[PDB]
Amino acid sequence: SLNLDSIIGRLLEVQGSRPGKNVQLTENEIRGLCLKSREIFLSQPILLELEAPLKICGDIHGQYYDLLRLFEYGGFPPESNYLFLGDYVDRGKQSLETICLLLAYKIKYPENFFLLRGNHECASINRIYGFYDECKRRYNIKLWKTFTDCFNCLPIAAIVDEKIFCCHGGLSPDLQSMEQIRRIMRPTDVPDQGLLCDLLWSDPDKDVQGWGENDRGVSFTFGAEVVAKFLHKHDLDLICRAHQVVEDGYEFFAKRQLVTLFSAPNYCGEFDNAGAMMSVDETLMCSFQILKPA
Amino acid sequence: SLNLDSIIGRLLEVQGSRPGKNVQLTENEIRGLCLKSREIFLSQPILLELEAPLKICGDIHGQYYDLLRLFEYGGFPPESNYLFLGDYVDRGKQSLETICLLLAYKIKYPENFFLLRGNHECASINRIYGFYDECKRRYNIKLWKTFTDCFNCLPIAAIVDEKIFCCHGGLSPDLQSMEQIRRIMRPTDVPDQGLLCDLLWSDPDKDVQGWGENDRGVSFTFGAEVVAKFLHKHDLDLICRAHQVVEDGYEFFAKRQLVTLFSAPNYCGEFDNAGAMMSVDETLMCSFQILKPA
Amino acid sequence: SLNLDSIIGRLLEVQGSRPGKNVQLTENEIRGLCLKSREIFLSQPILLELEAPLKICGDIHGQYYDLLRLFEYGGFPPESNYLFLGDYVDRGKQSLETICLLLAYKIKYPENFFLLRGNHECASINRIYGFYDECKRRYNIKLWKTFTDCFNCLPIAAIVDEKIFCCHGGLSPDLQSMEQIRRIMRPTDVPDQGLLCDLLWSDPDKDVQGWGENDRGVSFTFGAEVVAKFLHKHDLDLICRAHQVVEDGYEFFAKRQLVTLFSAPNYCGEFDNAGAMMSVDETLMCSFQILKPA
Amino acid sequence: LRERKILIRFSDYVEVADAQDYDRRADKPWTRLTAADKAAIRKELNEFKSTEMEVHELSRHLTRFHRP
Amino acid sequence: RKILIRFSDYVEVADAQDYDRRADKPWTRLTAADKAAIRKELNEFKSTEMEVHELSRHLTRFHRP
Amino acid sequence: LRERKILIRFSDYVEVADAQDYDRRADKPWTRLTAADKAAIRKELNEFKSTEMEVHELSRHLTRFHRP
Amino acid sequence: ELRERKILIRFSDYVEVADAQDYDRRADKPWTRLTAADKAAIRKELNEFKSTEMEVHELSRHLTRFHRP
Ligand SMILES: [Mn+2]
Ligand SMILES: [Mn+2]
Ligand SMILES: [Mn+2]
Ligand SMILES: [Mn+2]
Ligand SMILES: [Mn+2]
Ligand SMILES: [Mn+2]
Repeated sequence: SLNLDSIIGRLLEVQGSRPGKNVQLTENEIRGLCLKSREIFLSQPILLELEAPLKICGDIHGQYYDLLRLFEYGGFPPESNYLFLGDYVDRGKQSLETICLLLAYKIKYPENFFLLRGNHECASINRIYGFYDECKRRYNIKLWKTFTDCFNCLPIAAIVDEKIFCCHGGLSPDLQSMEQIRRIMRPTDVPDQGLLCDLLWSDPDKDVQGWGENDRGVSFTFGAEVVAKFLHKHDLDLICRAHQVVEDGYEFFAKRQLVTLFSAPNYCGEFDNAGAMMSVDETLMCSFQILKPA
Repeated sequence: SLNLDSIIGRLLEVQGSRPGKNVQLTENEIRGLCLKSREIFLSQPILLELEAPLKICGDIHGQYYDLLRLFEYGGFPPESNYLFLGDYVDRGKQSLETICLLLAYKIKYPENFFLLRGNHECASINRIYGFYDECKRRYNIKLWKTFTDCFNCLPIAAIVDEKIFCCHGGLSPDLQSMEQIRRIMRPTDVPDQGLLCDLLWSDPDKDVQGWGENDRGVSFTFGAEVVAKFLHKHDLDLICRAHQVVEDGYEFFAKRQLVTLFSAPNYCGEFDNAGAMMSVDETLMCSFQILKPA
Repeated sequence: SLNLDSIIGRLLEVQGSRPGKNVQLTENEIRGLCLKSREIFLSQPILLELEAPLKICGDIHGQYYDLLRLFEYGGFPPESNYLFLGDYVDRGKQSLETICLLLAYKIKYPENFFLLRGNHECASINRIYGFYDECKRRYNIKLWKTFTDCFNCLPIAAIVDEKIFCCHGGLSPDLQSMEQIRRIMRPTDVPDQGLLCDLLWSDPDKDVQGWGENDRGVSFTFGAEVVAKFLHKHDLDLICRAHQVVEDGYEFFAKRQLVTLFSAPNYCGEFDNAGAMMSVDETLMCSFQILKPA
Repeated sequence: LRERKILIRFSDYVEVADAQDYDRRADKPWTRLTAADKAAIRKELNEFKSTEMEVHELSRHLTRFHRP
Repeated sequence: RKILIRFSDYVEVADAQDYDRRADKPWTRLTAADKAAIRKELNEFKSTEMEVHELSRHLTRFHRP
Repeated sequence: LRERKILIRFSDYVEVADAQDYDRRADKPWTRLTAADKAAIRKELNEFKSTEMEVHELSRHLTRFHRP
Repeated sequence: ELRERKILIRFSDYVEVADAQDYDRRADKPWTRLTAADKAAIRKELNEFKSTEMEVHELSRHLTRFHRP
């Protein structure tokens, strides 16, 4: 059986060390994290219904030590409840530490800690952008296939107190009813087009009236009119998404009807961006706290 | 009806005999101790609110003749007020004599004699580490089930003069409010993880910034920073715990913001440690009295 | 019979870890460090005659990770030559790691690495101010007596290129000829008064014309004209000492004829001081590099 | 599209703290791939997703196969 | 924050009884079969015979088969 | 005193770097020594220095003994 | 600063790969059967060899790797 507190403990023990120090979990420990977390993801709806108080965070991309600082900043679980918006692995040098801690907290606090699926939580993408290479290097290929079964069961979106719609990428032209999301069955892959694809890939663009081309070569861009229509239709107040690096870690769109969240500061050591998280309180008052590079 | 003075007398009579000699209580007498003491535990809060003068002691682990000496040293009840921090049974050879004297003193001086629950005062642990075997050899399996119902009702923590927080193991990441301890209902088992587990199992560790792995494979370790923010949060001055063998019977941590107490000298005949008690007087002045192996 | 490179490697590889983490050397390895270094100390003069290039450092007081940071900054031996001015142990938490690395480097680079005796390298002082407690806790009392034997053999002062007189404390009224230092035989204790005491205990004072009272209750204070008279008589240009915390890590006295060096930044967590070292190149051009808290 | 009462509110106070300072520059292995590499990887995914990757019956139409 | 507690610098010392405290450690000789049987015993005991308040049943520490 | 030639020079450039950032505060138990403690330590130091600590024959007059 | 210095070296994305010979490379390890007396006798032989026979430049005699008796 799973030694959950030992795994979490070992993962936290690098606090105060210089970034880059690895955590050495065993193969069976990691497999255990995947199996039990997967089970939980499937026990909970694919469209999560969450309640404030809650802190919402965006991309991490294996910047494990920035995730630790983020917890230090906003409170380690269960001091705060957390909802992550995806893109835990790839690009960074420590995707395994990042996702293992996130999965372990899902198992420790399943009613107070939630993870959404990013476009990098699928086989085809994280086969190329680092996670596969990190699994094969430090353990083996089978472990990456085990992670894939877990990723294929991640929930795709969440509504906080019937007013904040959360997903990794954004809106879809194919999204006319929330039941369309609820009806998606897991485990599943991320398709190259369609509703699930857009939820993980689409981007807002000020220069687009409705829908437009996406420089990524996947999915679409969408404009402010799309957002306003969506919020009115479902009597929502805000779209909260991630997926794009923004200077202050958060960045509003369409008259504060949408916010982009990004939690990996100094992303890839190529940008000068802060990382942010949004706190929602019981009265639906939203505030931002950011970790800025010095 | 119960013959308490007779039990205490028989239990204290072996004082001066060769260590290892068995006090022979009857089956019915032992069940009387367990039932009456259980009643008292349940009539007092699970989070004790105590007042100095008081002497605080740590692990005994069935070293019955070391317990008799401890009472010689500090005064047989009610000469002094006592607070024990758990781990009365297991490992030692005379866990029955130890727990019977302690229960009997709880019935004798219920307002001046207090017992906290240790991690060995739970079924799964003392099933393996001796106490069960001791009960079966000298009596029957049912007597061990009777002790279990008594241990499941012990209080878990204690605050002395609103300034010294006492428990067996230490702090918990899930402990944000004293009310979380007060809402723990008895009788209860000790779980494999969570608040009640950590209160009986965690260990301080100077190497850990916040939380870390516990060599025991249960619960966590915690650092000076955790202790500091805890005392400041609840306006406490000290944490008093046991659980670990320390050379002098007492040992400070985080600039004397926490103290470990251990009262079983020459533990298991494997360490050359002293056993200690901590006296707290009306001034909240603390002093240490130790029994060292010669 | 000593694997010095394995010892040094273990001491240096905690670099990057959280400050406070220990290095586990065996008792016999530490004994080997002491006995071998002691032989080297005795084979070299009690008044060292050194040559630039050289980097001179002040107190460390067991702040092991600040010593590692110092070496990172100034260059790990033998990239730079080093002279330390004493007080390696006591007060800080990791005196054993500190002195073991310094002694290992003295054995490894005996012509490029030098340690002078501070007032805390004597049994009466470091019995009280922490080192003795550290040895008893991690090893045994006998090991402390082995360090005492090694400490009793340290050189007391050093002259760099016949122009910079170096000692931990300062001048003595009983210092008329350098021969008085030379004729001191080792192993020796530190007396309660007189030349060997003053050299490790005295302090400069601006408000003193000649000699004054020392608030330590030991030795004396001395004035700037005493410094100027001393330098003229022996044709020296600078007195380089430590013994006192100064805000910038280095602080001049007597019109830059005496400098205090202190290498423990944020000393005892009580001051907001920088730690400094002084570099003397081949031309006797001196320069300062400081590690400042942020 | 304006009478619709809004419930959410945003605080005008934004907390700012320092982020850790270390070298986040990372190696980009996907930039050393060749045309043949991608073909082998596409063959690998098709074989993995067809015969190994568990997929709910009602979601097999979402499995993202690749071109040879 | 103001601190009320104080510590006394006088440590009372006395002698502990001198006897052989070494004891057998039966748990070190448990086989896999033994552990499994004991996990079975505890699960049955805790399920049917151990009194647990209704609100603390989520804390009962059951064991794997 | 005024015209003695001086060889030493000081550079005007002071290099500055960041010291490590960690909690350096540490317990100071020696401030908690009783007169009985200090008497017991004084006796220990006297026995150790007089019967065990090696000292060159010409430096035994420097040995720092403590009052009873 | 380290990242702005010009680098000349380059690496090719194509790696040639051939099949190595397929034979049994298992070999004996005589050193694993040296007794304490054997090693002590070998240390004495090396010491005699290096002190009296092995040619060493005059300026490098301090590097000669002698062994514990
Ligand atoms: Mn991303
Ligand atoms: Mn993305
Ligand atoms: Mn115990
Ligand atoms: Mn315990
Ligand atoms: Mn000092
Ligand atoms: Mn000093």
